[PDB]
Amino acid sequence: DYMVQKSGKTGTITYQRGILLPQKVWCASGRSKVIKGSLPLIGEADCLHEKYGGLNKSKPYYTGEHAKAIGNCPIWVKTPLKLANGTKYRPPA
Amino acid sequence: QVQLVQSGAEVKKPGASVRVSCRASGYIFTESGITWVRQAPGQGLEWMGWISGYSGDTKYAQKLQGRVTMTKDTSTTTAYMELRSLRYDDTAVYYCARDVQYSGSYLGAYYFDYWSPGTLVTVSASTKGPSVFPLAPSGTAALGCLVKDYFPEPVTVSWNSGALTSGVHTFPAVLQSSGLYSLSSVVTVPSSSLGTQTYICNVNHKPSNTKVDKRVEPKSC
Amino acid sequence: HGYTSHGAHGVAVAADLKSTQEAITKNLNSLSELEVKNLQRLSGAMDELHNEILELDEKVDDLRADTISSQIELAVLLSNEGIINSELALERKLKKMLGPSAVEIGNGCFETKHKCNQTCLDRIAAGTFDAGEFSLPTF
Amino acid sequence: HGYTSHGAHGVAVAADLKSTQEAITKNLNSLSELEVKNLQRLSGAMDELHNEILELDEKVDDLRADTISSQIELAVLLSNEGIINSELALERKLKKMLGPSAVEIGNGCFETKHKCNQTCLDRIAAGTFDAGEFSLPTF
Amino acid sequence: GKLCPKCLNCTDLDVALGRPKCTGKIPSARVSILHEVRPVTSGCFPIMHDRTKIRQLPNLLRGYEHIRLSTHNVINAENAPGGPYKIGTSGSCPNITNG
Amino acid sequence: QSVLTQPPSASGTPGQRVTISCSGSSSNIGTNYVYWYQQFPGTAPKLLIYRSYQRPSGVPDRFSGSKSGSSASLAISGLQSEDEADYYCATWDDSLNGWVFGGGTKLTVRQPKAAPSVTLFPPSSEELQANKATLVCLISDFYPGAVTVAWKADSSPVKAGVETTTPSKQSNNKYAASSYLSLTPEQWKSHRSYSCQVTHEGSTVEKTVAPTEC
Ligand SMILES: *[C@@H]1O[C@H](CO)[C@@H](O[C@@H]2O[C@H](CO)[C@@H](O)[C@H](O)[C@H]2NC(C)=O)[C@H](O)[C@H]1NC(C)=O
Ligand SMILES: *[C@@H]1O[C@H](CO)[C@@H](O[C@@H]2O[C@H](CO)[C@@H](O)[C@H](O)[C@H]2NC(C)=O)[C@H](O)[C@H]1NC(C)=O
Ligand SMILES: *[C@@H]1O[C@H](CO)[C@@H](O[C@@H]2O[C@H](CO)[C@@H](O)[C@H](O)[C@H]2NC(C)=O)[C@H](O)[C@H]1NC(C)=O
Repeated sequence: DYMVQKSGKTGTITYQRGILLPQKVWCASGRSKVIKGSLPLIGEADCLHEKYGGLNKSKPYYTGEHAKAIGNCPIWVKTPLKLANGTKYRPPA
Repeated sequence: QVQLVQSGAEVKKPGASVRVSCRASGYIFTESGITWVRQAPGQGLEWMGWISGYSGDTKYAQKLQGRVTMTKDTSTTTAYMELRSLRYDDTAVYYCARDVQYSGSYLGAYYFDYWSPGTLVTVSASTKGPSVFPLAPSGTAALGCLVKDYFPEPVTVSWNSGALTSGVHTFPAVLQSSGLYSLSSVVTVPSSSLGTQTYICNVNHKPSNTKVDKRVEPKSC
Repeated sequence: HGYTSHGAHGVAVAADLKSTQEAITKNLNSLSELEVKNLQRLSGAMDELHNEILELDEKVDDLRADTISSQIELAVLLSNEGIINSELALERKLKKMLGPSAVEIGNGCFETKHKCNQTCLDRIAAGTFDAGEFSLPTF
Repeated sequence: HGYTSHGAHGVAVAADLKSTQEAITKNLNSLSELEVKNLQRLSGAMDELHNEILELDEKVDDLRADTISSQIELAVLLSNEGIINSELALERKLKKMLGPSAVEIGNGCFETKHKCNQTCLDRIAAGTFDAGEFSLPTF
Repeated sequence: GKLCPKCLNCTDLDVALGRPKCTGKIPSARVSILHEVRPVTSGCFPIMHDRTKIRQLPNLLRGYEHIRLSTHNVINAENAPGGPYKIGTSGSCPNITNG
Repeated sequence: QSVLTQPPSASGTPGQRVTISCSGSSSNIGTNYVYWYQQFPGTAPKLLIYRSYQRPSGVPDRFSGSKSGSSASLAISGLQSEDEADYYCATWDDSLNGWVFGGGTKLTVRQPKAAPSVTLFPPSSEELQANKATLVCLISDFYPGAVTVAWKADSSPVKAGVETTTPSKQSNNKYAASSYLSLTPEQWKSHRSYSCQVTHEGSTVEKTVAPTEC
């Protein structure tokens, strides 16, 4: 088993015969942003998506399965969206 | 050089099991995986499953959960596939392949690379001579010999002790799901030659010392 | 976008560069500079032990994605509204250099007392058109 | 919405069907097709044991309802803005069939050189009005 | 990805538990990937894993940017309470040498 | 019955560009990468195209991968004799939680295409007296060597007790193959007719036997 000891605080163990007393001990600080991936890590990507793996940022937003993602990412959207480049449809006359 | 070497060819009675071995070379085994794919004789490829060389994690094809087990041994950089309860459908060549993925959920985001030469597994036959049946003729006419249920290959067919050669075709054997072979032989003959001329197929199956001269004659009603 | 001339001189056609230059890309850059926080697994989680906490994590993720999506959709909708409604200014620029020598038809057209050929029209497209040449009241 | 005629012929009144037909319901359907996720009790919760987790659940619920409400309010506000600002097009359609036989008053009115009775007005409402009949310049 | 690469034929749990011959620089990252949802040992002495939370220890370490085994010892085992102790070792746990 | 659909045969004269299609669905080709493998007889398949468009080292630019929606395609340009092989497409399928393979297309590049001769044998009187029955369908003189066989009891399909051989290069570099339909005399007697239909290059040649006729 392991037991975490806060920043500064001591800890306690009680035991009878057969104890494994701790010797070397983990020392940790800072924090890393963890995602659920599967090695090996191949190449570079802008983005790491938990569902899609490596990703490069193309358009500002994306449609699809949403999950945790780190890096420069497109934003998830409910529906594929279009910005209008043109005019309203006009029947000829 | 990336190498995969498998165990020798196997032959088993239905209901027993096989363990096939796959030894790895030329890459860091503990940062890759193994998939297994099998190929029924003259058929397509069927994925069986994968196992991590890093963690021993496995994922098997839905049709083979229960019956299959994969394990691996870092020391000998070797992977093993065990298939239980063998039926005749399990007769196939078993390939192992280096799979790039070694941890995380196995979801086909990676792929498998190099394939091993292949190990054949045959699931009971015990040398039997064939049964030979005539294929009666219906101006060309076709008449034949059916050579049923023998093992192992090959049988030999001649017609009229070799004196009939024009028009003879002997077809390659088919291997039933029973482990036994059958073939056929047809002569195309003049249709007026029926009724006056005799036709005999000569079947020789050396492994069982079987020798059969079968008269093929027109049918009456 | 541009202007057209009719008459017994044939049919002249010209284009306006400032309108075209003004014409969407900037709008797109504005949409594309949106930035949002990451949403990764929380670090004390532990799949086996604390599932409930974890379920709530999932909840907060989903809720985020939804809200932010709605916001974006809005930004786009507004933007498109602008792009389409803006499509009438050229009319006002043309009216500028005439004088009351032409009447507003409302069709986006005017009726000039003189005739206008291609060379005459390129000068209106360039904005250099002022007619004392065809001598009519000047603005 | 419609058009009115004045003069010594009395006061004529007519209606425009395309304006009325165009006139809000579609807008409402658009508002009504909005869909949002459910917000129920989470399943590993346990009232007695994990209250703190639970308090946070409550928090996420409340926060959701608030945000989504704001969004909706916005959609409505925009929609109403459109409906009220749109209320001036009929003017432009009327101007279309005259010729410069009438002057723009800006009052939403014109002064025609001829007189217009009820039968004359129904023909403008139907959009079938073109006057060479009262012979004046045609668009 | 891996707690320490270059600790070959070692899993992250192995590195975490301090299994002989798995020791090395565990470098630092601002991003980590969690590859093993139920991590495993690759050897040493038989553990009854499932009777404690021990399995997640690597994924826990992973969460931090900076990790490091310590130096020395948080306690002298031989002088511990309960009478002087010899310290036990077992094959299945070989060291730089062997044994 | 393969999840991915590959034509059994593709062909072209040397130098020409031939294509091999591979037809799937949303769960596989639609959402996943496609892979292509090439197999010469009695050898391991070899990776030819990976991640839909890539070439492993060794694979000439003659081979080209394509993908659109739930269908992928392999293009072989400048066709050469050494490209005679079997080509398999593979993708992961999220619905079946495993890899899936197409049926495999045989690529034939040196002879005019020839339709198969088909001859169908009813069981012999001799065999029926031994309480057995076999229908023998012999297929010969077709090129290139790829056929599919289907059987009919009267006019409804039969899949049980069917054994078809892989085709075999024969006496004149054309191809031949055989197929058998094992029956009980009971079954054989209960139908008006039986059929062996051989599909070759999108063209079917059929042969029929009737228990009652001689
Ligand atoms: C994201 O973009 C870059 C574009 O360069 C890709 O990285 C390159 O990949 C190619 C091989 O396909 C190499 O030739 C370059 O050297 C790579 N650059 C670096 C610095 O790695 C990357 O593969 C893209 N990811 C995708 C397409 O998902
Ligand atoms: C929106 O559409 C216009 C055309 O309607 C695009 O303008 C074209 O741009 C290409 C090069 O990108 C030129 O070859 C064409 O001549 C342009 N058309 C005209 C008539 O100007 C414009 O690029 C589109 N906007 C965006 C950002 O996609
Ligand atoms: C590796 O294992 C060997 C034994 O297999 C260790 O050798 C022992 O060292 C202790 C003192 O450290 C002695 O009391 C024992 O008698 C030694 N065993 C034998 C048989 O020589 C060795 O110390 C280990 N290496 C390290 C550096 O830990």
